[PDB]
Amino acid sequence: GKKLLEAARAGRDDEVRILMANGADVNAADVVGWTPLHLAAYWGHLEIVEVLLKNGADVNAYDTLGSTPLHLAAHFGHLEIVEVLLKNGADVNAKDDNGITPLHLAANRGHLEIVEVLLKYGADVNAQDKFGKTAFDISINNGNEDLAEILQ
Amino acid sequence: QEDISDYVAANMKDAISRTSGVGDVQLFGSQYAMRIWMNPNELNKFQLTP
Amino acid sequence: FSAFSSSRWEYGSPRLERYNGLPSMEILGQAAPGKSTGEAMELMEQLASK
Repeated sequence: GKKLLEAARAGRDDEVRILMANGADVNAADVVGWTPLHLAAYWGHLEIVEVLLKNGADVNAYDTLGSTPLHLAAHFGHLEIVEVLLKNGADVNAKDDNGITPLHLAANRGHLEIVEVLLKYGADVNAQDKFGKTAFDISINNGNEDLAEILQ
Repeated sequence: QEDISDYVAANMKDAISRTSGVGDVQLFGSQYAMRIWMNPNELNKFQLTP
Repeated sequence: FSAFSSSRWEYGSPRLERYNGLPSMEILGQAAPGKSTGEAMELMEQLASK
């Protein structure tokens, strides 16, 4: 039943396929509001996100604070799962209870690839968080000029 | 020489001093540390101090 | 507190081990029936070398 969580954690593709053939809840949430998509994107498990997407997985879900799997796949450098979640249809300007899009997360960590991808897929660069900061100010503070130029 | 010193200290000195028979180890160097070099000019520019 | 703070969910260890000043992970096992311990441990070394 709820083995999907512990399976997406360890990264078990065959077992995930088995349990989903048995009819396991794909959007099974945990005490923090995370789904197998959240975990597969936090631990970099591309096969499993592909599978779950083939079986009706909500890619714009949100935990108890407002973080979609895009936030996790962008704050870690999963350049492929980003593209997957985007193609399958994901809010690229989604916000959490703090007002943070995946742009800020990919910028703080200095991931240029994911920033370019999100901007290609329609990511608002003039966004603002609960303190009024955008990705340009993030790059300024972090002293990363490559991203600063890429944002122009 | 300072990078080699840092490696010797972090990765090797402890294991050696924690070895059978060893009673002391003197490192001929020093391990890394975040040095922050101050200039009084660039500080007075901003009316700052150490 | 909500005015100057942001919140997120992360994942982190509730217990951290270290062996001789270095981080570590402990692993426990038993040699299969009809097998010694030396050979089991030799296989563990072989597996670890990879």
